[PDB]
Amino acid sequence: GSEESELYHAQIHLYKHVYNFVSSMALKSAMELGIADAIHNHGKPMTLSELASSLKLHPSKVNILHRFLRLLTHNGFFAKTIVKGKEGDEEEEIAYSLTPPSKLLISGKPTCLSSIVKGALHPSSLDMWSSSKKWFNEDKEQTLFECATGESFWDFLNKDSESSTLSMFQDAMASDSRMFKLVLQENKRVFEGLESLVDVGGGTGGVTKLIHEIFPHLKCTVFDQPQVVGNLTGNENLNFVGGDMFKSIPSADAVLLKWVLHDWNDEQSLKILKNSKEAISHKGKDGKVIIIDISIDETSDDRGLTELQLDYDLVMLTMFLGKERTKQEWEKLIYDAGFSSYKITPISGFKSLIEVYP
Amino acid sequence: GSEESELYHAQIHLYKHVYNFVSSMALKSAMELGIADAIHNHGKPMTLSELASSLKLHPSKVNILHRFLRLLTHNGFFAKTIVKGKEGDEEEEIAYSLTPPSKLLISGKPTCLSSIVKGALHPSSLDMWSSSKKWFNEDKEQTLFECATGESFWDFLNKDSESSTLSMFQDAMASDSRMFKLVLQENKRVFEGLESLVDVGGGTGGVTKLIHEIFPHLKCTVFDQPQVVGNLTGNENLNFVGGDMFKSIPSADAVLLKWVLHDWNDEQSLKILKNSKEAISHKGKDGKVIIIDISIDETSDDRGLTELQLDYDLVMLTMFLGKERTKQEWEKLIYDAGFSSYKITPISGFKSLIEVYP
Ligand SMILES: Nc1ncnc2c1ncn2[C@@H]1O[C@H](CSCC[C@H](N)C(=O)O)[C@@H](O)[C@H]1O
Ligand SMILES: Nc1ncnc2c1ncn2[C@@H]1O[C@H](CSCC[C@H](N)C(=O)O)[C@@H](O)[C@H]1O
Ligand SMILES: O=C1c2ccc(O)cc2O[C@H](O)[C@H]1c1ccc(O)cc1
Ligand SMILES: O=C1c2ccc(O)cc2O[C@H](O)[C@H]1c1ccc(O)cc1
Repeated sequence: GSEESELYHAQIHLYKHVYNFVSSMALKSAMELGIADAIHNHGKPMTLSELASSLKLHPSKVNILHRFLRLLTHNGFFAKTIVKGKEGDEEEEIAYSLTPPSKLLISGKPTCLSSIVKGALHPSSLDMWSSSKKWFNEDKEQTLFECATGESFWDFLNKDSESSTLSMFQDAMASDSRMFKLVLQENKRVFEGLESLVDVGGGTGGVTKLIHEIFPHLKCTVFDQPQVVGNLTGNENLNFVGGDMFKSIPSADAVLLKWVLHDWNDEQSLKILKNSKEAISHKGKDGKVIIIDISIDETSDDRGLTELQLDYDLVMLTMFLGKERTKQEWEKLIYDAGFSSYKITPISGFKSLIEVYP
Repeated sequence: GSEESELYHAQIHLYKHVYNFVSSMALKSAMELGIADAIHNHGKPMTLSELASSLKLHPSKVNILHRFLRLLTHNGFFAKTIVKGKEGDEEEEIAYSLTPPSKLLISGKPTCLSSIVKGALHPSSLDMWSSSKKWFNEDKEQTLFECATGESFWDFLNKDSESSTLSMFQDAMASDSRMFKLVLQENKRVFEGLESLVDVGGGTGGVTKLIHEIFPHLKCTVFDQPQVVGNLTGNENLNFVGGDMFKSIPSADAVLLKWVLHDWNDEQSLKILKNSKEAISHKGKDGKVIIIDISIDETSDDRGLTELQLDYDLVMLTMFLGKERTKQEWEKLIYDAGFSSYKITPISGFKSLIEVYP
């Protein structure tokens, strides 16, 4: 009946999702335009003309800059303000100021995420979607990227004709790992009362080095495969140890599992977690395991956060056929391991730091 | 100080925008997968397996279907439910049901928008974004599509090697104009008390035909250029008249300006509006002008709607260098024309029907 009526808010819901990609493209444009850097360097609200002047735009592109700015401002990446104006011409003009979100676009700052936005929205990241239909209906098990190009993402980046793309990718990854320092500074409480720590899968020690920049007195042990640690000797508080995390992990007050469980199924992840609990048993109820990975909480009140996490989960699937765990999956893993409780702390926009206790 | 601290919710805001495109790709996948049609045809909640069965997916793609479904469900395009299960195997399974938004994906229904979602998210609509940086920094005034391909969007669609793309585009346009019928049925109040109506730029009469399907007694006059109307004769309530809307418009109780002012600057739009007021003067304070176009209300409480409108405005700019007016621009136009008041009614998700009064 009147149900057939009301072209509902169903139509508006449908359309908002159809055109959501635009918000991503507008943001991408803001970083490639270097708007944040221009405003930051001006050290004061910038006018449309001043900004157009700083970007050395052709007069015909000014109105395009304006359109992108209006949308970005509405989306909270810039704040509009009012300024007077020099000379006897003109009258009253609007100026633009950065906001916390856009300040993350200021290059040369430990907080700059420009490289990640550039790569996550590079043609090599997005063009494959045109092969989505063919991807669902084929008999071949492969990533969406492989279905669209015929080669894995990694092989693509390592082609001579993709030299710059690979460097773009490694810039983003290096920038991402760098953000871990911010995580440490922002959650000192987590490592504060520790005397020792073992960085599992710590490789050559890059992560423990950041850890030391914040906690120079913490005794850290970089645990990894015999071939990775090999020679590497340390200092008073730096230690390198080789072994197999599936058999055992060096004892310490805390065990760090940074982006480790991510690459393992439940069976393998449980064994690591169990060896982790055993590596801290000596410390009793004072020991702890620190997991740094993504946790998708569907029952979360922040629908937007969960959506972003799920979005990112869909990228992992299409690009690598990878996966991220939900809060539940984590809980099942944590308790199956024998731990008593746990606490999740949101970090880096949508990642999670999990404190697990015996 | 501690301001430097807090990697704020700035990071989460930044990332939510980076990955917004995923929601658009997931929706696109839902339509190409024909999920809505499969559920609709089943006439009852469908299980993951049943749905995988209906789509004839290779067993390895089932888990991919599941991942897309989880995200789409979170985004409100499907609703999760619980069903029992036949035979002695199994236990308890989740089923999926459509929601108002996904029902707009059921093909063969006057409400189907599948074709629009397909085109708006086709490679020909999205791939050009890789040329955005070059587009801002060049000296040539052209659309982003022209900058990326070297040819206008229209010329592209009319190439022999793009035969199917053009038909895809015309399917969406035909589907869009068809939705106008829903607008009429949903806003009878607007045309109810009218005796006569003049459809300006009505072409060969396609719009007046839909109008008659709902108001068979309304005397309609299809006004357009002499060459367009030409021969065309009508009936008792159908009338064809040729002329120049910039010089004058046939008198009637109401003047319909459906997607007309959109293609004209303020100077030309004002003249049309003035001729429109004169075409209804005879009816006095009872006459009205009906404008069907987009109106972007920045001060609107529905931030999401404005964003969508701005998003769509950015597509018009990149694809055609076109533009949409804001509520203010409309008000300035309406009053400069001499009208007393106006009312805006939201239609088709993000469009607007404007009632203007003398
Ligand atoms: N059996 C095993 N025991 C210990 N480390 C192992 C292992 N098998 C693989 N690895 C290690 O797994 C590591 C994954 S890299 C994980 C990321 C890292 N913690 C960071 O912060 O960047 C590699 O360094 C690899 O050498
Ligand atoms: N001076 C003029 N007077 C009347 N119509 C004109 C005109 N110049 C152009 N047009 C008409 O402008 C129309 C734009 S098409 C507008 C869309 C139409 N009302 C719909 O509902 O689809 C064309 O049909 C064209 O013939
Ligand atoms: O940061 C990311 C990213 C950065 C640059 C690039 O060119 C592609 C990308 O893909 C994703 O968008 C994302 C990513 C995250 C983790 C990972 O291991 C791989 C990619
Ligand atoms: O519906 C639209 C659309 C449909 C199919 C297609 O292949 C491209 C498109 O571009 C936009 O996404 C949108 C549009 C709207 C009005 C218009 O005049 C042109 C395009």
